Amino acid sequence: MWFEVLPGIAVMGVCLFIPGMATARIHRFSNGGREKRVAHYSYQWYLMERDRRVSGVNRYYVSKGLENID
Amino acid sequence: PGIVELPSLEDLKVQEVKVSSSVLKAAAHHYGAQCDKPNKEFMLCRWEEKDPRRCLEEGKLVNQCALEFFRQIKRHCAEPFTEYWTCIDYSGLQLFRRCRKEQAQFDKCVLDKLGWVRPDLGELSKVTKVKTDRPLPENPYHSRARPEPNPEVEGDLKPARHGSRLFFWTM
Ligand SMILES: CCCCCCCCCCCCCCCCCC(=O)OC[C@H](COP(=O)([O-])OC[C@H](O)COP(=O)([O-])OC[C@H](COC(=O)CCCCCCCCCCCCCCCCC)OC(=O)CCCCCCCCCCCCCCCCC)OC(=O)CCCCCCCCCCCCCCCCC
Ligand SMILES: CCCCCCCCCCCCCCCCCC(=O)OC[C@H](COP(=O)(O)OCCN)OC(=O)CCCCCCCCCCCCCCCCC
Repeated sequence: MWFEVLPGIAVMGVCLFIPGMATARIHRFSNGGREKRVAHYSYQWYLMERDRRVSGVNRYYVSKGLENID
Repeated sequence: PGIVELPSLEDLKVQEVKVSSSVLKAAAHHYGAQCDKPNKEFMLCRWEEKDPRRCLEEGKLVNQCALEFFRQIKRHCAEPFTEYWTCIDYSGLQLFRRCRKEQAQFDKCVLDKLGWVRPDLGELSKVTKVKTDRPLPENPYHSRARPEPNPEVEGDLKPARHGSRLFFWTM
């Protein structure tokens, strides 16, 4: 009866689920298990490039805390 | 024109604050509370001298005070601070609103062991006053001597001598 439309809607829902889950896992993969740094403004980009300079390995996501100072 | 006068590389060497932006953002309010005076001396020197070459000693005092601030964090409250900046560091926009329990842990341990109070809403944006010992810059724009203006008009306005003097019009 009416539930016969549900395999097509289920396939369409999996096809809509794949881009978002995919880009969430990719942003966690390429950023050290965290969210991608959103730099919409120039101050956020300055902090981000400062992270890229202070990490030493040319990667902004390598976070350095209190262990990096004496 | 003149040769630009730069400081040497030994005038620029200072022990860096080699921490990330989320580490700086986590203890930002306690940094504004505790490292007020040399930071404001530096930014007053920076907006008054209008030259970063005139601000090197103030920047070195800023860097020394920030290093002493993070060493005073690390000796007493290193683990709640690490717990707090890791959770700040997770978010992309690095929200303060997402991490209020780690903030409460860090502020609790900081108030209990270091006596620091986190500032209220509105306090760090206040315009403060700075007691400096350096003299006020007499000409920070290096403006040369201004041109003397044109002479103004003076005297009572007498009538025109014999009218318009336009070829034959006697008035
Ligand atoms: C206590 C309170 C009471 C006090 C009361 C005192 C007054 C009592 C009397 C009451 C009435 C006052 C009238 C005005 C004062 C006298 C002005 C005068 O004669 O100046 C001499 C003036 C200069 O001669 P001046 O010997 O060196 O001066 C003697 C005084 O010191 C002149 O004095 P100024 O040195 O101080 O003059 C200054 C300067 C002196 O002048 C100059 O420095 C030289 C330059 C003047 C203009 C030149 C322009 C040239 C190119 C254009 C030409 C246009 C076409 C010509 C006309 C075509 C036909 C319309 O004047 C001008 O530049 C003004 C422009 C010209 C207008 C003159 C006054 C007209 C008033 C009546 C208008 C009626 C229509 C007249 C016809 C229209 C054309 C004038 O003569 C001319 O320029 C010759 C042109 C004709 C002048 C008009 C004569 C006025 C009476 C007309 C009555 C008849 C009208 C007929 C019907 C209409 C036409 C069909
Ligand atoms: C993001 C997810 C996207 C998913 C998209 C797809 C959704 C549907 C998923 C599959 C649903 C079931 C598909 C069944 C296909 C039909 C199979 C069939 O009946 O084949 C019979 C035909 C003839 O067989 P024969 O040997 O002659 O039979 C005589 C028997 N005595 O035999 C043949 O024609 C030969 C065998 C053909 C097999 C075709 C299988 C289906 C192919 C569809 C393309 C997409 C598949 C999924 C791809 C993504 C996942 C890997």
